[PDB]
Amino acid sequence: NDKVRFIKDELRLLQEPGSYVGEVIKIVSDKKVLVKVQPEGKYIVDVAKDI
Amino acid sequence: TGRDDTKETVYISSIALLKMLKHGRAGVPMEVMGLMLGEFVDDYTVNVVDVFAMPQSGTGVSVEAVDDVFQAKMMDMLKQTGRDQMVVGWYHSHPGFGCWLSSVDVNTQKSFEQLNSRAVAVVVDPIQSVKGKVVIDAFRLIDTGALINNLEPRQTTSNTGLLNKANIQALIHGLNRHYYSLNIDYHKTAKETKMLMNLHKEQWQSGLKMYDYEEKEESNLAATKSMVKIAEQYSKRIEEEKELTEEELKTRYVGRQDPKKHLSETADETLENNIVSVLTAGVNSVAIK
Amino acid sequence: TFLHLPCTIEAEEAEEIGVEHLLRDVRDQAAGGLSIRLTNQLKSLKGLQSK
Amino acid sequence: NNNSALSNVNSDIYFKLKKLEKEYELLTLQEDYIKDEQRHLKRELKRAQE
Repeated sequence: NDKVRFIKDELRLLQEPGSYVGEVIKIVSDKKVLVKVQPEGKYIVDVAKDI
Repeated sequence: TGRDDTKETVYISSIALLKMLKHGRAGVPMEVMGLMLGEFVDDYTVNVVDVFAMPQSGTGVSVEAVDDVFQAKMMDMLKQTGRDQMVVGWYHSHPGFGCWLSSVDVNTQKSFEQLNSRAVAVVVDPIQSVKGKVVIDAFRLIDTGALINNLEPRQTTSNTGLLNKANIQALIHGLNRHYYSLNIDYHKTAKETKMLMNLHKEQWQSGLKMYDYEEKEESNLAATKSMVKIAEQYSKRIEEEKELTEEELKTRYVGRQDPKKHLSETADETLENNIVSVLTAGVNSVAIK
Repeated sequence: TFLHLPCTIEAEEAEEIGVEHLLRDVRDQAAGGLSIRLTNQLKSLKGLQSK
Repeated sequence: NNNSALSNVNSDIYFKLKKLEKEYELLTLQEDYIKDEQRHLKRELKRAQE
């Protein structure tokens, strides 16, 4: 049972959309941060609920 | 208000499904323009017997992509065979985007909404359908004035109350201001069930056939040899494994692509084959002679 | 006269996707594990006799 | 010390323990059920890999 749920779990997250990676250039006081994505422009984007 | 405005459970038959996928996968890149023909009952149940691809166009999706000659032509000939049904909405392909209605798709939607206010717009993306429900979803206009005054949820009774959406983006932006989303279900009979599973009288035929023994003997040797080689890996593993930390065991002596595990599966596989090979052989020897 | 030919199903790509999806049964025959083929062997024998 | 009570045992066999012997057949029924469950999840392994 655990083995079937995990394979479905691997599959699940592949169906979910991709992910990226940038580096924070500066901090905004609107509860946001300014990120620069490595092949892409700057974005000011909301932050995760855990930080 | 004057309607219940509760989002319909969409039961698209298995006959209809097959049609809908076929027409959108064909037309890629391109948006394919069709209509849904069924019968609306209740205040929450639509049953879609069949769908029609109206002829493909180079204007994309618009109200200036409805063709009433072509619409009528379909209708008139259903009557004549007695298979008559009425529109309950319309469908279309996105050739490489997620499921949402644009503003321009909302106005196509609007033409049918005059006809009946339980008009569904179904978006198919067939480059991402490797499963039959995935990346297909049905949407329905809500009244604009229900939005202003915040009566927008009221689809949460007469339904399962579960609602699986897909994506951030355009979806949540149109959900808010235009439409209410609800899952497409798929419905089928037991006559259809037998039709798919069954594979003629050549299905039983495969199960008494024997094969060239060059390939059988070859199959055996390959598996046999394979288990010597990863079984030296297994020797290393169970020579050690006297040291604490489970993770540390998996780096050092292996436990990531674990040798005991890989051997056991391959050993079982060829063992099951050869139980079959002798059974199917001994069956034929007695049976046919 | 009418002469019989092979009446095969092989399916289209398009068709395959709706067919598996609707399916939630373990199939008449699929020929997967050993369990399916042990059933199958005995089914074949009844098959040969009927023709 | 010496002696006990032999009626204390004889009483429990017909009363309480007869009910519990029957209860042990309902856990035996559980065994047959999870014999199929264990095979069913082997079939479901095949389908998740495919």
